[PDB]
Amino acid sequence: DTITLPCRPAPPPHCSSNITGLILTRQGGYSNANTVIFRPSGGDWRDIARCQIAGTVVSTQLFLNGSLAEEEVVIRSEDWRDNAKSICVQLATSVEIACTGAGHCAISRAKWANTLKQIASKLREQYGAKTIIFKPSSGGDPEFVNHSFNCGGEFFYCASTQLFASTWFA
Amino acid sequence: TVVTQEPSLTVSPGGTVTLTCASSTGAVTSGFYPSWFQQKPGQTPRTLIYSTNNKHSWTPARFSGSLLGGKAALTLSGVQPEDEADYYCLLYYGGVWVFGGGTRLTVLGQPKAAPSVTLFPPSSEELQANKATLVCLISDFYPGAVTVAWKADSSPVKAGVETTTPSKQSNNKYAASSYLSLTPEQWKSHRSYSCQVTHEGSTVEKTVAPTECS
Amino acid sequence: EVQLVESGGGLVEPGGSLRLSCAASGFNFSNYGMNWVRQAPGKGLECISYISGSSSTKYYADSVKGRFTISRDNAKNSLYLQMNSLRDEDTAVYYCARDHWGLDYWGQGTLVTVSSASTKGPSVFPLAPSSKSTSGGTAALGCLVKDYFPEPVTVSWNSGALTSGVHTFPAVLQSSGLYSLSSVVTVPSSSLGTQTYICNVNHKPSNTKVDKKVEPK
Ligand SMILES: *[C@@H]1O[C@H](CO)[C@@H](O[C@@H]2O[C@H](CO)[C@@H](O)[C@H](O)[C@H]2NC(C)=O)[C@H](O)[C@H]1NC(C)=O
Ligand SMILES: *[C@@H]1O[C@H](CO)[C@@H](O)[C@H](O)[C@H]1NC(C)=O
Ligand SMILES: *[C@@H]1O[C@H](CO)[C@@H](O)[C@H](O)[C@H]1NC(C)=O
Repeated sequence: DTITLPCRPAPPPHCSSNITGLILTRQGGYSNANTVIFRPSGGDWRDIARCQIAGTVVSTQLFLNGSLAEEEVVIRSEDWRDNAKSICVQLATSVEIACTGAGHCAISRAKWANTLKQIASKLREQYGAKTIIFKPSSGGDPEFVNHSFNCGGEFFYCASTQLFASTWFA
Repeated sequence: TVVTQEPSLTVSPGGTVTLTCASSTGAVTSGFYPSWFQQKPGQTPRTLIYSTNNKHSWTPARFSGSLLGGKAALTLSGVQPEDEADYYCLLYYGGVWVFGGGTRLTVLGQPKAAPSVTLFPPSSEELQANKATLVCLISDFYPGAVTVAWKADSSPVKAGVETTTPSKQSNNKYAASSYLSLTPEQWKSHRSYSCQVTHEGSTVEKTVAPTECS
Repeated sequence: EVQLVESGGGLVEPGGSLRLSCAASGFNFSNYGMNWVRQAPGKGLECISYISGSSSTKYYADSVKGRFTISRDNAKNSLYLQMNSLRDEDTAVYYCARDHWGLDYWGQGTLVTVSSASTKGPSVFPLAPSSKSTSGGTAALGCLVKDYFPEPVTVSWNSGALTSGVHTFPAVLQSSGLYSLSSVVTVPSSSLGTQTYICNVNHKPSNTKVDKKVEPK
């Protein structure tokens, strides 16, 4: 059972990659009782650059083939109390995203759910809440509202909405 | 903060050359987001490699970015003669782009070629404006080293001569231009003017005359 | 298609001011940072300045700090470089480059010449094809662009339709301080009387457009 991210154009099979991390943005509200909302960061490439874990692969929202963390998932941010400051989440165990060439790539829903749970646990330890809600990207250009990546000299765009739509409790 | 490249490198056609790009601030990692630009003579720099090794759609397959020993590396494997250009390396220092010195890459396999000369006499409009200029144009020669001598009738001329330094054309070969400044009086006051272009010991001469109208 | 077009440039007296503009098309201009990168004649590339998409972050090179000011109007798709206190070291071709994982798209570049000299438009005289330049049915004909300043001039043929044979030669720095170049083309001599050849010279630094026709004889 897998999550299917639809991609345009169809990514060839040799573009299958390893999600080693991602970049998030917390939705405005600070203390909304106990539910904190995060979304995939759709800002500037320099945010991904300031994360400094993305590796050599050009990618938005999700870091492909980047550097993984040593022991456990680690979240970082210039300022936790600021929403404009992005959240660089470095995974500990990569999640393989496999592309078939049929216009969509696939991610194991069990592995992605475990990754989301670990991310939510670390975000809960940081922001001191309980409920973590991953919501989709709140608009922008095609390169940052979608998960985009350059492979084989071609830029591919994949709707990552089904990766960021879940609730995680304590 | 200095981004250092080899000043020049030379490679035969079909061979393999590796350009290196070193940073004074430590070793070059994937976070320096290296880019490699190719600038042919007089052209706008053109991105070949970005983010260590990503290619654009217009990047030839023979170019490849990489990282060796804390240096960025652009590898051109299977060099073609049109790959002769200047390759600038661009490094990223937390929001600050810094270019490299550049590398002049010479594809050492250009066959020697004799210069093509064309000499134009002063036009009607220039002569009527009390000026005269003979234009001796040289093209399609390699190596790019010529010498130009001017002749009034048959004796050498030394005053009023202005010659370019040769500049590579779009065919890797060189081209130059030579101008002889005269007054229209001394243009018609002599029977012919001759341009002698000496290249690799061989001289090609062209000649025009004032009485040769139409 | 991503397009970046520079305007401004030309001749500026030392100590004077200038403003380079860069019009962008083919992309959401507000969604990308911009860079000014200059190149001195015969020298390497130098990244001068960077402005963020929201014009919130501006980086300047040490050489141009305090003198240059980068700006942008997103509603007008325009990037601006206000150059003040210009020195002889600022004479260069100035390129406008988009900031997308690097400098992926550049402008055509605009030449800024810092000289106390004066602007002077070209004088175009046709180099007619005669029985001198007819070798094997091929006639060589051109136009001389004499005495002009500053650089450069763009020379096309037949409104920019001749493509083949057009070789425009570099200019000389004459003793007078003015430039001059030649632009020739070899065509079939069997087309001299049936095809009209209009050498179109354009000197943007002096706003001099001149379409001089080259007639045989
Ligand atoms: C092009 O860029 C503009 C920036 O001016 C984007 O405009 C967005 O408009 C929505 C309308 O509700 C605002 O809420 C956003 O804040 C604006 N800025 C963004 C998303 O950065 C516009 O969406 C962009 N469009 C594309 C296709 O790239
Ligand atoms: C991804 O990582 C796996 C191990 O989890 C490894 O087998 C594989 O080579 C990597 N490859 C791709 C294409 O992502
Ligand atoms: C990621 O790395 C694997 C090797 O592990 C490679 O096959 C794949 O193409 C890479 N994906 C990119 C560069 O997008």
